Amino acid sequence: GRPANSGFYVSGTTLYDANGNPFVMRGINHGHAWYKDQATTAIEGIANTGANTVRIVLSDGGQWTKDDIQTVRNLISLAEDNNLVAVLEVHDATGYDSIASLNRAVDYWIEMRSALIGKEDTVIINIANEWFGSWDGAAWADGYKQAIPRLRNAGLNNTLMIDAAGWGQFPQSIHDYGREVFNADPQRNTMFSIHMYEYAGGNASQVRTNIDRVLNQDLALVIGEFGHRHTNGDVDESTIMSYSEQRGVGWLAWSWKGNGPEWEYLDLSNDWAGNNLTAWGNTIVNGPYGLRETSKLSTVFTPTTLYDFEESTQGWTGSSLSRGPWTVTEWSSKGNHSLKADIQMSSNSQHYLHVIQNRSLQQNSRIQATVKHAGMTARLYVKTGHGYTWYSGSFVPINGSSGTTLSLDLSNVQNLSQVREIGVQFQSESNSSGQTSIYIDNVIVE
Ligand SMILES: [Ca+2]
Ligand SMILES: [Cl-]
Ligand SMILES: [Cl-]
Ligand code: NA
Ligand code: NA
Repeated sequence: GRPANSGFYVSGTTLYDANGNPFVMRGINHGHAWYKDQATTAIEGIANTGANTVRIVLSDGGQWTKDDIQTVRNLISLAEDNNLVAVLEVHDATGYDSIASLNRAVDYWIEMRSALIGKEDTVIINIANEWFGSWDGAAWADGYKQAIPRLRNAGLNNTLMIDAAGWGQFPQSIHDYGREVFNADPQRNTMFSIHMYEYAGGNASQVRTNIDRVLNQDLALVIGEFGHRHTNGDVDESTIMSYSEQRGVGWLAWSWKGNGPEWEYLDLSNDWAGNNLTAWGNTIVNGPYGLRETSKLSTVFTPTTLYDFEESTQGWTGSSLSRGPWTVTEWSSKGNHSLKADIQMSSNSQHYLHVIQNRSLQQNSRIQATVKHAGMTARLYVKTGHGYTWYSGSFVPINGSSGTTLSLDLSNVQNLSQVREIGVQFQSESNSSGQTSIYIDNVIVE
């Protein structure tokens, strides 16, 4: 932020991969330009988190050491070899209003075109990180209206990504002029990015409205950068992650490692290898709506009852659901109600029903729940600690005629006093397809 003192294509609000399958970015930003020797270690580390995309910081020589074409080719290779989509971006014009800085970035992409042309199915070009620091939508648009044509004229066919003005925190620029910028692309293959920090994502209302204001212009969107907090305030990362999942919006967390003292709290990993994630890193990778739960690789590469649901859904949510969850009387194992959700099955597809809530299950030694579907397998799980550490039983077969009781032994679970989430992971079989419903009832601990 500013000082404290045949390939990808866009269709409406959806970004599609080369196979015609929607692609929802779930990834991490890596500050390559400042730490060039960490390329292999960092990208492999990021791949291990389950991320499906890595945004790579490049320098065109304006402020740091220019990344030459061999470096660009190597970075793309590392991403590809690890099944990661690469969003490349030039960082030297960050916060600048000058057309000169933007033109230098454009000249850079043109110079490196031989490493980008032919990589349309795996590489997306983010023209310039946070170009135009002022909050002026018209001036911002004028810059890109001249830049986009230049890029296309040079032969670049990659999907282009455009950062909003105001250091990325002025999404109104996209709502007001995004369509004009998009129409400046003869290939109509441009998407937009918001950097949600303390101004653009300060609270739940801002996160939702800012995302809606870009999408309602029928433009594809990604939260290119976001954190759990920033220079002048808190950032609602929880809503960014939950709402982005609801609306199919991509996101990329900032950043793997290497932030300066003023922003060191934004490092996702303590080590370059990624063997020791920070709390922020665990929120992104292992937390609710995180990488482990929602990231899908581009297809180009591939005794007390806690919940009875008798009066409400009791705070439960889920992911990879078509509709729901709802509390219904259609089926139940205890009382007259159960939690129900609809899902679309696909080969080995995974679906979730979970209650995100801090609580203590200390003293408890077991947790179980009864589930069923309208083949499938399922397992009960819990997450504990600041690291959202996962603990689950083994996947067991469930059926559609009656309920199957799932169980998890808590005797060996650490930090039970710090439970963060409780849920059931449903997994379709290899030859499973079609619509069905999943249910859960009588969640009890002893
Ligand atoms: Ca019940
Ligand atoms: Cl919309
Ligand atoms: Cl939606
Ligand atoms: Na930034
Ligand atoms: Na926060």
